[PDB]
Parts: sequence; C-alpha cells; structure tokens
Amino acid sequence: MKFNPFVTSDRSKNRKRHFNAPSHIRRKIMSSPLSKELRQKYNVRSMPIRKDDEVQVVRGHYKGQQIGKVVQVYRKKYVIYIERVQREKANGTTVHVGIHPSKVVITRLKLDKDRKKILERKAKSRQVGKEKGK
Amino acid sequence: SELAGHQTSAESWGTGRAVARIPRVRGGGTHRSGQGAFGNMCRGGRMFAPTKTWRRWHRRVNTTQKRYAICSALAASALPALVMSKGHRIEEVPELPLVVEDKVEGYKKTKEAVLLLKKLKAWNDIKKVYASQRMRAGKGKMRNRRRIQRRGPCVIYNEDNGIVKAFRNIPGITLLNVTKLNILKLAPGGHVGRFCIWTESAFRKLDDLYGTWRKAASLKSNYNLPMHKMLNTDLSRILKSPEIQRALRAPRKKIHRRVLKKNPL
RNA sequence: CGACUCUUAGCGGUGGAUCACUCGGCUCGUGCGUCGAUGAAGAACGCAGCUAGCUGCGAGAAUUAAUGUGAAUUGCAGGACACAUUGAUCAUCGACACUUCGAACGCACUUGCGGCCCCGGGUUCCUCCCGGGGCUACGCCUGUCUGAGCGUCGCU
RNA sequence: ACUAUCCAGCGAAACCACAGCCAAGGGAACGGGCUUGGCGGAAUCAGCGGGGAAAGAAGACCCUGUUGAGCUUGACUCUA
RNA sequence: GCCUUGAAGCCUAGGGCGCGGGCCCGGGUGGAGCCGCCGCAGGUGCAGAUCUUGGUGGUAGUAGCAAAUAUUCAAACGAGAACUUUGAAGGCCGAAGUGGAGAAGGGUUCCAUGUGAACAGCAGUUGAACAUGGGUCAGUCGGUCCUGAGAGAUGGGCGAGCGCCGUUCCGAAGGGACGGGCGAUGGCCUCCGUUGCCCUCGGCCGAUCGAAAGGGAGUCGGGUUCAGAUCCCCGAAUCCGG
RNA sequence: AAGACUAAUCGAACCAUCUAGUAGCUGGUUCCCUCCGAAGUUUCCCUCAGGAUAGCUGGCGCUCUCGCAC
RNA sequence: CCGACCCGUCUUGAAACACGGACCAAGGAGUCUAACACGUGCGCGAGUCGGGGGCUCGCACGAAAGCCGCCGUGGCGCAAUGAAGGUGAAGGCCGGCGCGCUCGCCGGCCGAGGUGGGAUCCCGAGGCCUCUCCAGUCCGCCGAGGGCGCACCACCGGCCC
RNA sequence: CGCGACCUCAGAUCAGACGUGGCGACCCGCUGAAUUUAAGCAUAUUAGUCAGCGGAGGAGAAGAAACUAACCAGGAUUCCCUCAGUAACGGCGAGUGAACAGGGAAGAGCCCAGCGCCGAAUCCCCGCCCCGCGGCGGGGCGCGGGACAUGUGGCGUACGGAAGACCCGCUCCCCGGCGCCGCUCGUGGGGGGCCCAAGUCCUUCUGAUCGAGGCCCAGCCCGUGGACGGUGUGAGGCCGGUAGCGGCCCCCGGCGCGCCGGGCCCGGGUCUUCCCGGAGUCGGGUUGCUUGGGAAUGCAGCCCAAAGCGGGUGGUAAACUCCAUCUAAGGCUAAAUACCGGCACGAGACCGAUAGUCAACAAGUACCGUAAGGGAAAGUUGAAAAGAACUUUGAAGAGAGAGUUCAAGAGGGCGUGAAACCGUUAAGAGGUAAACGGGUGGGGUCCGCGCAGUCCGCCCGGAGGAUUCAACCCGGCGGCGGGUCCGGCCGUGUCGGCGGCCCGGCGGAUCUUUCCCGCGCGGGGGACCGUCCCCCGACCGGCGACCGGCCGCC
Ligand SMILES: [Mg+2]
Ligand SMILES: [Mg+2]
Ligand SMILES: [Mg+2]
Ligand SMILES: [Mg+2]
Ligand SMILES: [Mg+2]
Ligand SMILES: [Mg+2]
Ligand SMILES: [Mg+2]
Ligand SMILES: [Mg+2]
Ligand SMILES: [Mg+2]
Ligand SMILES: [Mg+2]
Ligand SMILES: [Mg+2]
Ligand SMILES: [Mg+2]
Ligand SMILES: [Mg+2]
Ligand SMILES: [Mg+2]
Ligand SMILES: [Mg+2]
Ligand SMILES: [Mg+2]
Ligand SMILES: [Mg+2]
Ligand SMILES: [Mg+2]
Ligand SMILES: [Mg+2]
Ligand SMILES: [Mg+2]
Ligand SMILES: [Mg+2]
Ligand SMILES: [Mg+2]
Ligand SMILES: [Mg+2]
Ligand SMILES: [Mg+2]
Ligand SMILES: [Mg+2]
Ligand SMILES: [Mg+2]
Ligand SMILES: [Mg+2]
Ligand SMILES: [Mg+2]
Ligand SMILES: [Mg+2]
Ligand SMILES: [Mg+2]
Ligand SMILES: [Mg+2]
Ligand SMILES: [Mg+2]
Ligand SMILES: [Mg+2]
Ligand SMILES: [Mg+2]
Ligand SMILES: [Mg+2]
Ligand SMILES: [Mg+2]
Ligand SMILES: [Mg+2]
Ligand SMILES: [Mg+2]
Ligand SMILES: [Mg+2]
Ligand SMILES: [Mg+2]
Ligand SMILES: [Mg+2]
Ligand SMILES: [Mg+2]
Ligand SMILES: [Mg+2]
Ligand SMILES: [Mg+2]
Ligand SMILES: [Mg+2]
Ligand SMILES: [Mg+2]
Ligand SMILES: [Mg+2]
Ligand SMILES: [Mg+2]
Ligand SMILES: [Mg+2]
Ligand SMILES: [Mg+2]
Ligand SMILES: [Mg+2]
Ligand SMILES: [Mg+2]
Ligand SMILES: [Mg+2]
Ligand SMILES: [Mg+2]
Ligand SMILES: [Mg+2]
Ligand SMILES: [Mg+2]
Ligand SMILES: [Mg+2]
Ligand SMILES: [Mg+2]
Ligand SMILES: [Mg+2]
Ligand SMILES: [Mg+2]
Ligand SMILES: [Mg+2]
Ligand SMILES: [Mg+2]
Ligand SMILES: [Mg+2]
Ligand SMILES: [Mg+2]
Repeated sequence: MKFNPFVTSDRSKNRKRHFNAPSHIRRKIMSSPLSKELRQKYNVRSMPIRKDDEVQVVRGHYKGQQIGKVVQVYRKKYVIYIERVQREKANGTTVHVGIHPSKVVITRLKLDKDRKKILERKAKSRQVGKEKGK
Repeated sequence: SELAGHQTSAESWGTGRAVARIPRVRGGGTHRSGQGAFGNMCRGGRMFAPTKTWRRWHRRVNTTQKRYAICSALAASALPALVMSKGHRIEEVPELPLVVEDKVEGYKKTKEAVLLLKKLKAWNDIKKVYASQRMRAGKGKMRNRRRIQRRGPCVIYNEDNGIVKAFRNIPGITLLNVTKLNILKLAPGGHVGRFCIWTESAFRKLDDLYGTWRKAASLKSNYNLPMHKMLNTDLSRILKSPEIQRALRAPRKKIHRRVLKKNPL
C-alpha cells in the first residue's frame, strides 16, 4: 500500500505524464531485461536499451529463439526495430515492425565508459541492500 | 458552479412572432442566434435547483448509543452462527473467542504472520478473499474505485512493537486498538458478525473499559452496561414447562367447512 | 395474371440515438503569497531547408553559453555525432543578448520634423553633404551656480 | 407582341390531429365523422373560385387588473 | 457469482409468465465488461408545454428559371459544342453613350501556364473559381509645408475624486539675435567658430494640431512590356541649396 | 412644426449589469394495484377572476362492549 | 357479425363551426437551507445535550474514530404573577392558655381532600362431573352478593400572584 | 555702495535620489440607487447594498482606556460559543435589532513635545589611506563646505510619578569584520540529481494473453513492498514506480564555540524641587445624513466660543449636593483572523461529449455588428498502415476481379450502428377514407409429436439365474441418556466468618482540624460509612456450567 501524500495514485495523471514525457525520461520507461546468465555475472536485472544490443523476442507472432540486433529506437512511439523481423508490403518491399521492449530479452550488451559506470552503481545499491536487510 | 447558464445577455422576443415566449439570444452570424437560453429545458442552460455547497452533509449522534452498539457487535462476534451467516469459513478454529499469547505483538516479518494463521486455521478465509478479487461495475472505474474484494478478519492488540508492519500487506486484514474501537470496522456494511482475533493483554482489560454489572468502568467516568429487558429467551423451554400447561384450556384442532344446504322439501 | 394503394417480415440505403471508453471540467482542502522609468501588463511586425495555423522565440530570432544526463531527432532530406579532442538529443537555469508601439520620455502621429557633443568618409577642422554613437519628458527632495526686488538694516 | 400550355435540364416554400359525396334530426341551439334515409367504382390533365366557419398576427373595438407609460391642471406630497 | 468456448447494447412471423407496472428463455449481429440479495443516497420514470436542439416527410419532379427589339452559316481545338475561338452576314449602344480616363471604397481581384472534383440557380473545351508562378522604379506627379471653421496643453481656477473649465484670460511667458571690449581656442591661433562674460538692440501677444478639390519654386517629346511608365532607355531642359 | 429625424428602431435610441425584477392572471406538470371519497354554502376584507373563518373529506389513534349467560 | 365520433385542457356543459398538436430520437418541470406545530421510532431520565475547544495518528482508509477536574461556562427544563416596585403554591384530628366570635397563643397523630362512574384484582355462601355411602384435602369455573379502586371525564372544595 | 541677511522669490540638458502605470479574490476611505415587500402607496424595507472614484500588503485595519461597572469588583486590541431573534426602534404596521458579564485561541508592550541639566555635547556632502564589497558599510586624517540657537542630541512621560542627598551592590552587553564544528522531531531544515526484492516455470485456449489449471500450504518466490499506470484481453513476481528512523553527490539555510575592531562605563532602600502636561480644541446652539440609541448614538457644515483642586463619563430634559471612575484634542507595534485572482500540490458516494467551464479538437477561435459589444458547431480506423500491388471497362468519376487482416458485414468524418422516411423481394387483400374492441373461422411461419405417447413408482405372488453380508455371538471405537445427585470441579445469591477493607483500591457536604507537611487554610496520615474481594458451610434457579465414573441403548 502507499503512504506518501506528495504523489498521485490517479489514472488520468499517470497517463498524461506518460504520453507527454520528454526523451530523457522515455529512456528509462523504454527499459528491457537481461538473460539469466548476464544477471548472474553482473548482479543486475534491467538496463535501458540502445542501438547495437543483441536481443531475442518472447511474445507475439515473431517470438522464437532467433537472435538479432537493434536498428532504430523510435522513442516517440515507444517501439524498436529489429533487423530480421519484417513483413512484405503490397508492392514487394520489406519494412520493419515495432515491438515494446518489455517483451524482449537481451543476450549481448554494447559496453562503453558510461554503461559500465551505470552497472556498478546498480550493483552497490543492491549490495548494501542485501547486506543491511540481512 | 454558480454561473452555469448566466454568462449570456438574452432577452425574450415578445409576442406577435410565431415563437414560444422564452428568452433568446441577441443577434449574430452564428448558429447560436435565436436559439434559447435560461432554463432547465434549453440546451446550454442551467440545471434546476443548482446544487449548493451548504447542504447538511454531517450528523451528530448521542454518545450513549454509540457505546451501546460497540458492545453489541462484540457480543455477536461470538455466537458462531452469526459469523457463518456473514460468510466466514470458520469450521476448524478450536475456539471462537480466539485468544493467543501476547508474544505476537513483537513479530516483524510477514512469514511469521502467515505461518501463524495457517496453524490457527484462519487461512481458508484468506484464500476466499483472493478468489473474490474482481472488478467493479459502473462509472466508478473512472473515479479511482476500480477494484473490490471481501473483508477478512480483524486483529485487536494493545501495545505495538511491529505487529502492524507484519499484517499490513495481507489483504482484507485490518488492525484495531482496544482503547479506540470503531463500529465501521466491527460491523461493516451495517451487519453485525465479523471474525475477530484477540490477544491476552487486550482481552483482559475489557472489564476495565466497559464495566461489569456490579461495578463500573474506571476508564470512562460514568458508564454501566445496558440492562436486559428479557432475561430468558428460551421460549420453547418456557411454554413446555408444567406451570403454564396446567393453566391452559384445551386446544381445538377440529376443522369446520362450508356445508352445502340441501333442500328438505 | 397488370399497374396503383395498405399491412407484416428479410436485405440494402439515409441519419447519427443508445452502449462502452476519456491527456477535460466542477467542488473541497494544504503550502507559498513574487509586476514596473535598470522600462511592466497588453498590442504590432517578424524568425524554420521543405511551414499556413497553434505553440516557442526576437536581427545572435523554432533559440546561444554554462551545469546534470549520456546516443539520438524524424513526415522527407541531407549531413553531421567518433561517447575516452570529448559529448547527439533532452531538462534545468545562476552568464550574455532582449525589433516597433505602449505609463512611453526630443516636438508631433503622417512615420513628418529637429537641436547639441564625438568618431569616420566631408579634408587633414572648415565649413555644406553622408553614415554612426551618446544626450535632448512632467512633478519633486537635498545641495551647488548665476541672479531680482521705492523688502529690513549697517557701513562710507 | 411576353406569358400561361408541352418537351429536355436545374429545381423551392407557406401549410399539415385524422381526413376529405349530400338532406333532415337532435347537440355548446349553423357537423367531413354521430343517428334515420339518399347512395358508393382505378390513376389523372387544363381551369374557376361555392365550402374547408382556409393561411397570417396570444383581437388595437368593449370589460377586468388594487399592471403601465405620454400629456394637463384648481388633485396629494416635494424640489431647482 | 457470470464472462474472449464471448459482456453491455440493438433486432426478432420464435417459446412463456404476471390483473398490471415489467420480466425470463431461444436465434442473428457485436467486440469487453456485467448482474442478483440486505441496507444507503438521489440531478430518478414524459405524448403534449405557438417547449429547446438535431434530423426527415406529404406538398412536388409542382410554383418557377418572361423589365430593357436578335440571331444565322461554315471551319478549328477537342472523348465531348444551342453557349468557346476565327472568319463572313445581319443588328443594337448613338458622344448628357452599353465609349476612354480618375476621386471615396475594395485589396491581389491584375498577367501567363495548367485543371475541369466543388462554385458560376441549364451547360461549358470558358471564368473575377481551383493550383503554381510573376508584377507597382520619380530632385520636377501627390504627401510632407501654411492656415481655415474649429479642437487643444502650460500658468490660473474649480473640484470627494479619475479630472473639468478656459486659450490671453489673476503669469519674472522669447535662450531671439546682434556691433564693440576682455583672456582663451586649433589649424603655419593670419581667418574663423567656440565654450565665458561685460556691454548691446530686443513688442508682439501666445505651445501645438487642423484640407491627397483651398494657398504652395521648377519636365517635355519619342521608344520600349504577358503585364510598368510625365518614374525605365534615348534626347533636349530647368528649380533649390552650398 | 408633421409629435417629424437622430444608422432598416423614437409619444423618449442602443449596449452591458442591477436581474432568475413582480405577477390575486394564461399554458404545461413523467409507473402500477388496492381502499375511503367531496364542494360550489355562512360571517369579515378599498372584497366581486381572490384570501381568512365554520362546514363537507381523509389518516393516526385511544376508553368502553357485546352470543362471553348474562 | 355486433359495437364503436380524436387526445390534452378550461368549463354548468366539448365529437365540436373553442385553443394546442405534420412526423421521429434525445433533454425537460414540486428542490436545498433556516425556523415552527404535531405524529411515529430510538436512548437517558428531574435531569439531559459537547455542537465550541483541547489530549491522542503520521491522517493510505479517515479531512474519520476514541477520550476530557473541560462534565456543564451555557441552553431547554424543574414556578408562577404583576405596567412596575416586588411577593411567591397543604392541610386537618385530639388535648392545654382567651368567649368555636365564619377569631390569637402550648403538645401528639395522620396527611396532597371528596362525590359519581369506572378495564382489571380480592373474599366468597352453595356447588357444576365425580360406578355407591359418609369423611373429605389439592385444583379450575360458576355465582349470589360484597370490598380495594389505575388512568380519564363531570362537579364540589382548597392553596399562590 | 559693495557686502550680511532674510520678507522672500524665480532659473538651469547642474551633481545625486524619487513618484507616475498594471492586477485587483481578501483589505481601507468617500460616493451611493431603483426594481421588490407593505396584497394599493408617499415614511419605512430592499441598503450604507450593485454600479461608480481613489489607495495598498502578504495580510490590512484596530490597539495598550478622556473603559466597563455599582460587584467581596474587573483591566489593551482581534476571532469563536453564549448572552439573543433579547433590551430597544417602528404608518408601534410589514419589518429591524446590538453590548456587557461568563467560558476558550493567542498573548508583549512602548516612544515624543512641553517643563528642566549637560562648553550644540548633533547631523549631511566632497578629499585622502586601509578592510569589504552583487540588500554601498566600517575605521582613521582634512584651520574642507553646509544645516542648526525661529532649538539638533543625551537623562526622562504620568504604569502616577521624574529629577538633585544619604547606605549597600559586585561590575558584561552589543554590533563591524574573520574561522570552527555537530544537520537541527514527525519521527532527516530546504531544494536538485542517480540508484536499491521476487516466475515471463510446466499443460492448454486465442488472431496475441496479463486467461483456466498445476508446482510439499492461494500452491514456486518475495513481502516494512499486494497503491497506481504501461505492455496485441484481465499482471504482487515483464517495465517504471511503491515501503524503508534506505544509500551516493551538489548548493542554499539557519542554531551555537573561537579572533581582532569600536562602543558602554552604564544599578538598587530614607530628604528638597518639578509636571500638574498636547485650542478655533472640548463644549453649547441650529441644520442635514446615519444609528437599536429613544427631550438628539455618531458624523459634518455655519454661529458663539472655554477653564486648571479643572475637564469627561455615570442610556429621560433642568437646578442643588455627595460619591465612583478615567485624563482627550501627538506617535509606533508581532500572534491568534480573511482570501471564487496568481504560482505549485493532493483528493472526490460529482458530470461523462445536446451533460460538465462558453471552451475535452488550431476557442474568447470562426463569424455578425460603425463602435461599445455578441459568440458557436466539432471526440473513437485497427494490435500494427499491413491504408487495397497487378488485370480490365471507361475521358475521368465510379466498377468487376485479385490481395492485407480473426475481422473491410473495420476501407481515410472508417467503434457499434435505433427510429422516423425510402428501394426491392415473399405472402395476402382492395367500390361506403383508414384505424379500433369482443367473438369465431381460414391460411401461412415456427415449437414439440413420435415417423406409439402408451407414463412411473411401492409391497405381494411366479418362474430364472448370482454373489457378499446380516440372525446370533466375541473384540475394539465413538456417541445419547440417567439419576440412588456416585466422587470432583465451576458458577452464581444472599447469608455465616469481616474474614484483602492496613496483609487491595475508589469515593465521602461524617469526624479527628486527637496529627503533621507550608503556614484561616491546599495536601498525606488516624478513625468512621459505603463501594470493589479472601476461607470454609448451605440451597434454591444446579439451571442447559465441565469432568472421571457405573448402568442401559445406538
Ligand atoms: Mg450547461
Ligand atoms: Mg452502466
Ligand atoms: Mg458515436
Ligand atoms: Mg400550370
Ligand atoms: Mg348536412
Ligand atoms: Mg337545428
Ligand atoms: Mg371540419
Ligand atoms: Mg373557396
Ligand atoms: Mg387575447
Ligand atoms: Mg394582446
Ligand atoms: Mg379588486
Ligand atoms: Mg418611458
Ligand atoms: Mg394646489
Ligand atoms: Mg477493445
Ligand atoms: Mg446523480
Ligand atoms: Mg428531473
Ligand atoms: Mg418526446
Ligand atoms: Mg400528458
Ligand atoms: Mg412547369
Ligand atoms: Mg428577362
Ligand atoms: Mg477604360
Ligand atoms: Mg468607362
Ligand atoms: Mg477610385
Ligand atoms: Mg450550373
Ligand atoms: Mg483576368
Ligand atoms: Mg499641419
Ligand atoms: Mg492644392
Ligand atoms: Mg397631433
Ligand atoms: Mg421562475
Ligand atoms: Mg380562469
Ligand atoms: Mg381576482
Ligand atoms: Mg368542473
Ligand atoms: Mg361558457
Ligand atoms: Mg374534449
Ligand atoms: Mg357547432
Ligand atoms: Mg386560451
Ligand atoms: Mg395549428
Ligand atoms: Mg428522455
Ligand atoms: Mg417527538
Ligand atoms: Mg497605482
Ligand atoms: Mg406594493
Ligand atoms: Mg401584488
Ligand atoms: Mg405599484
Ligand atoms: Mg437602510
Ligand atoms: Mg463596487
Ligand atoms: Mg498595521
Ligand atoms: Mg432563549
Ligand atoms: Mg437596517
Ligand atoms: Mg467579554
Ligand atoms: Mg490558552
Ligand atoms: Mg493491464
Ligand atoms: Mg499492474
Ligand atoms: Mg521491478
Ligand atoms: Mg461640535
Ligand atoms: Mg435608517
Ligand atoms: Mg495615544
Ligand atoms: Mg497603527
Ligand atoms: Mg459532441
Ligand atoms: Mg454519444
Ligand atoms: Mg460542450
Ligand atoms: Mg467483427
Ligand atoms: Mg469493426
Ligand atoms: Mg461504422
Ligand atoms: Mg420493407
């Protein structure tokens, strides 16, 4: 249950903030989980997604274990574009198909300076969380 | 609002014209020129009897009554039949005025909570709640009233040391403090049974709150319980006693009906 | 057997009721309680590669710098961005900049007329012409400067 | 002579309880509808103006209202 | 408790109930929520009100498309011609015009190319419609200047007060200038203006506004564009100021 | 000089507000079954298209009693 | 086949030659507060009410709930009357000191007075059925008659201003 | 004949500051109505109200008695309850209408002038040096200018007191600058930023699951977290978030200890003088508006116009006297209170696209008007555009095919898709306009026959087959009932024991005040009375308050 009186718990206000958020927030909302292996090694559960991450699809028509990469992150509509998932149009031209990132599993990352930094803060937060709860 | 229908500057076209004598709008090159205004009928007008804010929303009720009822709800919290009828799966608890050690005021973890109720056989009412979790029927979904469910049992304690944060999360359970009881939680909906759970320290000090018959409260400054109007309700046991049966006439079970007149002549 | 008229049902039309949804209102309450001559409130005109409106902004004009974050914006284009020179886009907001009217302030509302000091062509001040910059409102307070009086006296 | 009339093409309105053959009788005392008799046969075209107590304008004539306003004076109370 | 193995709502020559209010089943459509019991509460049940808002009929393929004399023949573009265009013939306006130019007002309607949905109360290959592009050139033509009937600030007066009266009326009302003297001034301090005065003459008599027909110096001819000319090019002049 | 004109308006323009002005007077007032069931008359009113007063009507009761040998 | 004039409304009286009404869907008209009178329901009871405020919850509920030397400051009630000053609701019976004078002084007893009507209650001769005589204790009911008499009504009388 | 002055007075693009206008819900001051009610109307009421003109703040205003009262007296102002629908006003008619006292929220008091003392002991501006500079200050030196005696600063204001004698007293408070340290109740002052638990597990529908079912217990896992929202249906465990006296970083606060500068040398008990204090003002006439204020509550104009043991008040005019109570005509002040505009936030027994703001959408927009001004209509493809390629007729518009989608019986104003009104098809009928009620007939559309509907159940009789038990005994288990009340509990109701009454407290308009505590008293003691509770005995009501017995029955 909730106890704090300075935030909302109201249907209309959640939706309004969601459908009118700026981009530096849509990044977090457009987060996606990891696989079991990566969780174990890094001791983390979720990262925001990027443009050369390797991913699977879990739910829908295009689920299966075929693995692909990310191509384009159309935040304005809360979707992403994978390389092989695509359909033919009337003319005989292939085009991509958007899918929400909650429905995908990341298998390989795209690391760099900032993204290593980000993982470490998540690790230490959970670490003291376990050691102090326990 | 106070102004709903009185933004305009309308005036009636009089008689002599083949329209029906209500106020109408002044001029223009719009749709809304000679339409209709100022009335419960006319589109864009005002409600009948604007709902005012100095309605009488609240109520006062005499103190002695509220104390009486609090006493009544506790009574029927015993008497298994009433609990059954209020829909509480209860047929495995070992005693109905259910009482436990005063240790459980110091629990802090929901696992200690849940494990306990399993042993005292109060988990079947809880499963019943989970089953009931469903959705509401009406416009209350738009108005932050979207889900609903049953009420579960109620725990009454005296001194807090973390019991609340254990039972806080389990649904349908509400916590009460014996010093500050409430009718809206012991008789939800207006009816009278509810499956309540006590502790020792709470259960003992009820004599000191609401008095016995012989003495009085000592925490309320003047309150002696309500007196019975009719001691023995065992009606069948009465009417079957010898004393009354000696003082009766005979019954008359024979039954007489519409006789058909035949003609003697 | 025909047309035509009437009734009922099936299907197709016209028209937009009911039903289900909702980034809007109304009502109550909590906290704070801040405009401007250092030029307000409001008005006008303008600014996008493709752009009319709404929205945002002011000739540095759909936004600059500086911090926080950390790989996009997107209807089409074209290019940039190397994220271990560092730093796309977003949000914030402490530096900088902020057209014409308007209390509106050189005189007047046509955008018409001027006056003073300074720089640069006008030559080498010497005056006419051109550009450019800074001043040029009413009332009022303290003090300075120059002044008026058959006002009250003193003095030679 | 221009129309009205017919054909091609485009194309409105006011009005409309339901509707639309007559005599007499009674009735809120002058009925398309009731009663007793006369009678009764698809769908329509140009006209004319007897009826529909035909359409328009909540009767300006008359009365009432303890509803008004313009004008006058020797009405009443006040005033520049 | 019911439910994507199908909720609400809607339709129904179907089966049935209740004196009635009303309801339960069956079939079709449709696509996500809904109901029964005990209590609570109310913006709670329509045939009308010359009711309000929206929509649709008979009327009705009707009344009508009649003020100002008038059209015809052929050819061309084109899917396509009573109405466009070219030619020819017959006719009207009849110089106080159905002609050629302008003020007030309108504001891109102007000019070319393309289109034929909508509009042009019939039609249209056309259009003042739709779309895309282009177009207004001044020392001398007008404004700007002056004042007119008149409007209107200052000083003053009055007024609860935003303010009003009034325009020479109860005002130390012009910074106006000038010839001379005084020291200074930068330029070769010659010649100057100058910031400064001492002198020196000073009336005006009321700020300001007010006319694209009143008053107010001076430009004419020829040629040139899809569309502009006293403005552009050619050629001949002229006013003002220094 | 006609009671004529003052933006299609004049025997006192138009715009907003006071303003949901007042109305003893006209027109309208939303489901069912059961039960009881009227007046248009008295006196007073600057009363005569209207109110007060009594009468006519309904509902809620209560004190008694009887074929209960009275 | 018989019956059968179009709904609403005003009216002594409407099928009307009395007004309204072409047709369909949606909206649409006896309310909220403040005060009073009575009737009903609940609680306490010569008393009864915390509504203003304060002590405990940060308020998820819940702007709730509980509590108070406030516990009664106070309001309505328990006492009326008069313009006001002001006064302010019970008797008797018996015996002692003055003459029962429609009258003043010492001691006991009862006590909200009485008349009439009055739901119920009380006492009760003689018994109603006892397979017979007498004795005959528990129990109904009778029923002669006779008493204690609730509320309420009519009257008499008394007390206060 | 130049200088000092003011009676005084103008000027300057002089050096340096300032004011104007806008919003206007709450606030302060003026001005100020008519509808309406009175069943008519003129006083009254509506109303000191709408409209109108000014002026402000985060609150404003008021405010520390020229009071209330008549008491055994209280003691600034402001809000609440109550006094009270009262006293009083009133064509005494409709109608109006307060204060004190009492109980609460909050609570804080103080400066001048004039008398009187102190060598004007006082202020502003320019110049120079040093600290500090973005709410321009501090310290020092100028025979540097100026204001002021037509009165600047210290002491001191009626609390009644205040100044000048006599004895005690023990002698730090502030600001100007420069460092420090502990995060400071909702249980962490403020703001900003980044982070923190657990299933996408097996079987199965579907167009896709967040569905149904199962995982030692709603089952696996978490749980101080099961609020909300999003994702191709409904999600505690997919994502963001949520709870947490959870963590990391940045700035702004304030609360206090250090170090120099400068100020201030600044108290209280017994005698002689001071003040008695604020003028066109009180007050009195006459007039007008207002008030509950009535032989005039308050306010304003004009006339008259004061006193100093005086003046004012003391709710009926005037005189004569006794009392009580305040000290006007100068000034300032926080808190308790108000808030339909503004900036941010949360919530709802509210409306759900003819409703609710006029405004859910490019709305104060389009548009009407010469101007003031008036002022709308208008929500929904689908999960995703995958938004109908190619063939073919036609000048094109429109069509037949094909294709996408679970679905186009979802095709760019495309959720569903009523009624009136139309087109067509099937059936039926037709000279007293149509429609209507009761009663029957005929025909069609559908439901159920069954392609017999012979309906079903108990006991007895008969012929056929078949496999357990029961009948009766024994063993264990469970339950009902009982009373010779078998033994024991427990519970009541008074009693017996006062037995807890001090081995336990609560109260008392009973005494001891036999005591004390600080001195007529406030409290604990000591008795006393009642009221809650201890040990054994009893019986009713042993009752529906429980055992171990024995007995019978099932
Ligand atoms: Mg409305
Ligand atoms: Mg519903
Ligand atoms: Mg719709
Ligand atoms: Mg004709
Ligand atoms: Mg006839
Ligand atoms: Mg006749
Ligand atoms: Mg007729
Ligand atoms: Mg005729
Ligand atoms: Mg009439
Ligand atoms: Mg009339
Ligand atoms: Mg009359
Ligand atoms: Mg008039
Ligand atoms: Mg006269
Ligand atoms: Mg859906
Ligand atoms: Mg409602
Ligand atoms: Mg209604
Ligand atoms: Mg209707
Ligand atoms: Mg009706
Ligand atoms: Mg014709
Ligand atoms: Mg013609
Ligand atoms: Mg021409
Ligand atoms: Mg011409
Ligand atoms: Mg012209
Ligand atoms: Mg046409
Ligand atoms: Mg043209
Ligand atoms: Mg001029
Ligand atoms: Mg001219
Ligand atoms: Mg005349
Ligand atoms: Mg009305
Ligand atoms: Mg009438
Ligand atoms: Mg009348
Ligand atoms: Mg009648
Ligand atoms: Mg009549
Ligand atoms: Mg009728
Ligand atoms: Mg007739
Ligand atoms: Mg009528
Ligand atoms: Mg009609
Ligand atoms: Mg309706
Ligand atoms: Mg009552
Ligand atoms: Mg101002
Ligand atoms: Mg009147
Ligand atoms: Mg009247
Ligand atoms: Mg009148
Ligand atoms: Mg008044
Ligand atoms: Mg006002
Ligand atoms: Mg103040
Ligand atoms: Mg009272
Ligand atoms: Mg008044
Ligand atoms: Mg008081
Ligand atoms: Mg207090
Ligand atoms: Mg969901
Ligand atoms: Mg969820
Ligand atoms: Mg998570
Ligand atoms: Mg006076
Ligand atoms: Mg008055
Ligand atoms: Mg004072
Ligand atoms: Mg003040
Ligand atoms: Mg709508
Ligand atoms: Mg709708
Ligand atoms: Mg709307
Ligand atoms: Mg479908
Ligand atoms: Mg669909
Ligand atoms: Mg549709
Ligand atoms: Mg049909």
